[PDB]
Amino acid sequence: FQPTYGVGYQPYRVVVLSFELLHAPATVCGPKKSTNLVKNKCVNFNFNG
Amino acid sequence: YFKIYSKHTPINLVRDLPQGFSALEPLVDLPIGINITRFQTLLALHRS
Ligand SMILES: *[C@@H]1O[C@H](CO)[C@@H](O)[C@H](O)[C@H]1NC(C)=O
Repeated sequence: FQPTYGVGYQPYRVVVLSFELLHAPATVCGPKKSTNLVKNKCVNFNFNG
Repeated sequence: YFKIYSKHTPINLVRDLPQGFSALEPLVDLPIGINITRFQTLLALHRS
C-alpha cells in the first residue's frame, strides 16, 4: 500500500457484521426509542412490552 | 432463560435449617440458551 495509488488499489478497511438468530434468547437488541411521558390523559401505554 | 433467585438471611442457629418464612427475591436472569443436566458446588480451601 502506498498513498499515491489508484482508487482500485488503495487500502480499504472492511468490517462485516454477521447477524444470526439462534434458539437462545436474543440479547443484542437495538436502542428502542422512548416517547416522553404524558400523565392525566387516556393514552396507549407500552411499558417494557 | 436461567433464573437466579436469592435471599440473604441473618440467622443464629448452629446446625440445621431454621424454621421460618423468607421469600426469595429474583436476582438475575441469564440468557444462556444451553442444556444443563448436572451441577457441582465450588468450594474454597484454607491453606496454612
Ligand atoms: C440435554 O441433555 C440430556 C443429557 O445429556 C439429553 O438427554 C437431552 O436430550 C438434551 N436435550 C437437548 C434439547 O439437547
